[PDB]
Amino acid sequence: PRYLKGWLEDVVQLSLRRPSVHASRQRPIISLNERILEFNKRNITAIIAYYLRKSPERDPIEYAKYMEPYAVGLSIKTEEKYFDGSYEMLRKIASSVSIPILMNDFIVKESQIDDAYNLGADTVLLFVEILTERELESLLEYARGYGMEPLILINDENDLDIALRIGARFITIYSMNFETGEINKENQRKLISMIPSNVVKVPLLDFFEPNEIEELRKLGVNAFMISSSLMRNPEKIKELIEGSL
Repeated sequence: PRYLKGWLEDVVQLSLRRPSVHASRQRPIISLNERILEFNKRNITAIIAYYLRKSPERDPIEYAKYMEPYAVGLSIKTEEKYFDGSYEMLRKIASSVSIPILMNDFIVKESQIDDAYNLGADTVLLFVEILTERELESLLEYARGYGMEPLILINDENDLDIALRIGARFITIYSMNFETGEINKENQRKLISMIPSNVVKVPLLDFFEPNEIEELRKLGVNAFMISSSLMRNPEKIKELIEGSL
């Protein structure tokens, strides 16, 4: 990992000691970025439901089964200490729903990508701010070796410069204060506009005005990863993806 301080250094050093699981994958890779592109072809709004067991609360299996008919995919956060995630939580979800599952964690070694594949996840999140440029490229290639196109978390211009240099094709835009969780919506749109046409772009939204969705659509975002709004009111995803009777 790169030099880090604060809780980011703590999760990263914790993640380096994450033991690998001895599970065997029981279903194929269901590509997340390809399903998003299939949604785009049919102009279906693609929403990744971003799930946390806790945050510094919904049942993980019930939340996943509720989102299955609506979400383009699920983001499951498997970090244990700060987010109450677990690998067994991911395995149960992956074998219970039929939509793509993204393992969201602080991935700092190859065995974590081995775990995601073995547990049934369809892709992983790679986090630019915790990795060196060479590390991120190596983990990107390793994830691709499994058939996974990882989602690259960028938070500022420097992160994007690194992501594009190593050939990222699937990028999520946080623009988040990692100490508070607050998202700068203005800097988020700005980074989105700097991303070339051949990259699948996914802004992260905790809360949002429905007007902000249409504005992001104008910038050419392929999907939306939505966290706290859907945790508080899961039924709000229906308004995003379908009309009413």
